[PDB]
Amino acid sequence: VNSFSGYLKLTDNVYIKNADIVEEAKKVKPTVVVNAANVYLKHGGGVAGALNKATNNAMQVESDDYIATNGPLKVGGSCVLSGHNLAKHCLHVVGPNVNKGEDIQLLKSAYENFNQHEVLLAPLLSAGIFGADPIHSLRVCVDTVRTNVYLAVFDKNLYDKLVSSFL
Ligand SMILES: OC[C@H](O)[C@H]1CCCN1c1ncnc2[nH]ccc12
Ligand SMILES: [Cl-]
Repeated sequence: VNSFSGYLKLTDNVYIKNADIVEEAKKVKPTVVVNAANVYLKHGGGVAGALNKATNNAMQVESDDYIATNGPLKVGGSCVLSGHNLAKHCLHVVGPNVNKGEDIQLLKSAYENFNQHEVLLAPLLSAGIFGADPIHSLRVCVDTVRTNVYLAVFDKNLYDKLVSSFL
């Protein structure tokens, strides 16, 4: 039993809700919140910009030190950093950005990072300003993640389209 509330159950391990991931993290304080990161951990917009803003830019300061030490992530890769005031940890995961011409096949590799964590609050990878089809992202999530994932979806038309179309 966990403290996530109001989610629709899609499968044995995947749950979905129309929600703002920032406000959800602040309420639940999950062990792991997933960020929709880029390889430079430059948290400008989308989920990343919103999470970072909620940390008063502490996420960005920590991220800049991470990059200075380790260099950029790989597309499809991840790193674990602090969750600041939002969660114990933040798993920064890089899905392919179709608006950069990156390979959508890397979306499965990106979701594989979730399997290293028993429970996660997450967005749909490569959706929104990353330019992939969210219905596709949900399908890859369900077919790749085996740990317990609570998916937040900010928009309502999306969310309703994702639910109604789920196979
Ligand atoms: O709503 C659309 C999608 O879900 C993803 C892609 C674009 C933003 N977005 C978010 N999901 C969840 N929480 C969020 N907070 C702020 C943004 C956000
Ligand atoms: Cl985004």
